[PDB]
Amino acid sequence: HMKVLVAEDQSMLRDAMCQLLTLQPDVESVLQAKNGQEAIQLLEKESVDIAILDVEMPVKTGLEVLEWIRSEKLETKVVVVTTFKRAGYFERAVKAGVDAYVLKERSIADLMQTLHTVLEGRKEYSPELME
Amino acid sequence: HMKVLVAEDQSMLRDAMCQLLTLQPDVESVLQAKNGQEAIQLLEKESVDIAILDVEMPVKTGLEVLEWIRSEKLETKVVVVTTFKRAGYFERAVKAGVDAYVLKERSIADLMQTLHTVLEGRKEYSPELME
Ligand code: BEF
Ligand code: BEF
Ligand SMILES: [Mg+2]
Ligand SMILES: [Mg+2]
Repeated sequence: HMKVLVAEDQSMLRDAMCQLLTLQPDVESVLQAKNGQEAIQLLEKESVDIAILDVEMPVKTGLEVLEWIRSEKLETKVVVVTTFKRAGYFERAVKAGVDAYVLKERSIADLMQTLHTVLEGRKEYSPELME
Repeated sequence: HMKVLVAEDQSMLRDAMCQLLTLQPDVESVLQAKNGQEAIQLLEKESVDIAILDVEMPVKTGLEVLEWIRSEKLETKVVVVTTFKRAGYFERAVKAGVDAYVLKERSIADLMQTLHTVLEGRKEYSPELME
């Protein structure tokens, strides 16, 4: 039933993530975006329950996408996934009411749990970044 | 089922919280402490699945009890419940790996849901304090 959008600029990771998401029993479909611009374009057109957003992407970052979602009052759940432990990225995401913030140090099983958590109206913040 | 400890120095609130908790079908027992020192004495004697801790109490604050629990590595989830939005309190709790941090502006139903969240191995922080 889950309609998922994955915005990630590294083709190999995006592809791998999306393939594994598609094999999940509760996942209906997975939209792909290579940057923040394609991400917003898809959110302007398609039904999306949850967006998994990389931070550092060309054209528009995942944080910009999150802010757009908030400014437009979309109810999309947003999970930021990033390699970066930069405090400013986290602070900016929290100010923008992100639902979850996950480092790419986490596993795919970890990510899956996170998705379930936010679908249930809960939040999850990288322990490393709460710090 | 769940063995709960409530440390809260306001008698009426502590009494009321504990009665409602005891009425929960999945609650086995509720221990009461009126200050931080009593809470530690009880934790040195009985097993507790979740400790619900007020911050400002006599002798030792709930933040000190939380740090004590963590230093003893007890298998005890800790939910801090407080009137106060002080950033220092919240920062101290997070550094000690608090499981949930809940303002007394929340409802008993909110608190109940929080108890299940931490037992499910997840965390919950007051939106106000995340800022
Ligand atoms: F490039 Be992402 F932020 F990992
Ligand atoms: F006194 Be408690 F911290 F509400
Ligand atoms: Mg990137
Ligand atoms: Mg008090």
